[PDB]
Amino acid sequence: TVYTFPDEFKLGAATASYQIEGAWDENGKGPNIWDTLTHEHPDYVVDGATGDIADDSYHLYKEDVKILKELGAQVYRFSISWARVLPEGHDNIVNQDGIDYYNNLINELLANGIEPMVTMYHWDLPQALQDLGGWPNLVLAKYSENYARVLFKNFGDRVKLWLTFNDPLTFMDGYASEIGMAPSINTPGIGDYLAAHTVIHAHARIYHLYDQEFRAEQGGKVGISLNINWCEPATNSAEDRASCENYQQFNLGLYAHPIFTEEGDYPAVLKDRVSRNSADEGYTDSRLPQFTAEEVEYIRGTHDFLGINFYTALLGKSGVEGYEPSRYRDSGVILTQDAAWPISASSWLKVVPWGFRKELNWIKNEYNNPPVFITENGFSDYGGLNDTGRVHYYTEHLKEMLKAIHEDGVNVIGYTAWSLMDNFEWLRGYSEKFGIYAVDFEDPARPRIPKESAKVLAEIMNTRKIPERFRD
Ligand SMILES: O=S(=O)(O)CCN1CCN(CCO[C@@H]2O[C@H](CO)[C@@H](O)[C@H](O)[C@H]2O)CC1
Ligand SMILES: [Cl-]
Ligand SMILES: [Cl-]
Ligand code: NA
Repeated sequence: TVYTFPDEFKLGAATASYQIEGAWDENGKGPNIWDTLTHEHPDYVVDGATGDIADDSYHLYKEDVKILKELGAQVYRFSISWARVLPEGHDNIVNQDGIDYYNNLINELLANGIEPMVTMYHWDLPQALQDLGGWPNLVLAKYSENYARVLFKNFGDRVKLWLTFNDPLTFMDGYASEIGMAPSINTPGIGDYLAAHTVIHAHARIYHLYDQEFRAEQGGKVGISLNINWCEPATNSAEDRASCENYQQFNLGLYAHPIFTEEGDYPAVLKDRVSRNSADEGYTDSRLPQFTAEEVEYIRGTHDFLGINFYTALLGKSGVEGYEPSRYRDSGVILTQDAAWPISASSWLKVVPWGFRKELNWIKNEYNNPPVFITENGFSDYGGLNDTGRVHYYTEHLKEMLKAIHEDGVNVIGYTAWSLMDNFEWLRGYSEKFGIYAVDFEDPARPRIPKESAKVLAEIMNTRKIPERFRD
């Protein structure tokens, strides 16, 4: 039983637009912040790589559907490129080529028995909106609503699973470094919090929009995808446990407390620690933006499920480190990783499968067991089809998730592997491989070929169980 998926549980795979599509300026698509980063700052990216072509999924979407069908995916999670649909960011111009493209992909999926799950925003802001300041400028919340309306109107008759945002914990960091994630602006501890504030407002507007203009007719569900690492106390002390709670609140709670609790608002520890630190440094005003009571009420409850992106764990101990000002310094935890944990091809990613079960329990207890859809989980290597490390990563994480479901009563409702295929891995270029399908980036045809992990995941999806040879 503990090795069998619930009957209604949805299994599949996931991608993101800039990581896979290419066709960066084709047929009316406008420029986004990742076009800008990779064109103007190739020094920020391994190999000076760009997403100009990537997997060429703009042209090769039918091949993506073919491999999803081979895999036996029930669901495909992909994102929509804002600037492909609204090239100027604002809703004055709708690019028919972009509408057609996503319709073509959606229709192909459905014709092959695969359900579309659509992320509206996976990091590719139109440059015209970044030029207003991007996420730190609250005007983007209404622009986001208008973008979502175009998506619901054009696609919502066939799409019933939506994510407003993917991982704003990461994308807010594009406002906390001059050399990092797009748009690579150095306002740590100030602009990243403003970005988070706008994203939360935007998410809430999009959910209310769905309620008001689309839900009765379309009958779908709207969530948000949040990334969170497990944070294990470095020792069993109460002080180290406090530091790990700080970590959860400063990383997951920053977004989930306003939306998924009955109280709403930011977590108290977030408000209080930033208030105190801001005062001690001489600011008249806290660096953390505030919600009014009316805004708290508007934002809380804006969810039909919680999307979780899970990859790894950290150790946390009591203390403070990092630069002043910064979210890490404000968070009041000293973070490390254990040298004993198996490694990947990504410095930040260690294999800690039991951390997945711990995190799912933390979420269950904090948010009153919301329906959780695992929107990303996966592993990097540098290449190869006999990807034993990735196979082990998937079988262990799936076993831990099944224990969370069956032993711990966590309401996990679906799981999409990150990623369907090797793709443009942001600042790492093509150097880190996360796919279950390999892609030859030197071959203009970009063939997709199954790794061992794709074969094992197909076996899992077909049998609806963990095969005996991978059981404890
Ligand atoms: O710049 S660094 O400080 O050294 C490392 C930045 N983090 C940001 C958070 N990512 C995890 C969640 O982010 C996911 O990660 C996947 C694998 O990286 C991506 O392909 C997905 O698009 C993304 O949603 C991990 C890398
Ligand atoms: Cl101890
Ligand atoms: Cl066997
Ligand atoms: Na339209």
